[PDB]
Amino acid sequence: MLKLNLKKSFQKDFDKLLLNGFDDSVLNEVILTLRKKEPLDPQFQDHALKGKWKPFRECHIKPDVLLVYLVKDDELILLRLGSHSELF
Repeated sequence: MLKLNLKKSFQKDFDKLLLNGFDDSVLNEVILTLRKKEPLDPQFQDHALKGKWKPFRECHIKPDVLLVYLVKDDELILLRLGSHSELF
């Protein structure tokens, strides 16, 4: 499968967000699909965001999750993680 990466944002938005009042019980579901091998589906409204987040890609793996990442040459990179109530 494609390559995966992590940024300073995702690093603090993954484990540092869990203890920051984030439901770690829901992560086990999203982190289970990305940390296993199952790639994101096109039905997750995955595409370029609007505004200042133009040079990025969003994808709500769950109805309460919004993981941001970038598409590189035969390589993927994780940007950050948020929620419908967080990112908003």
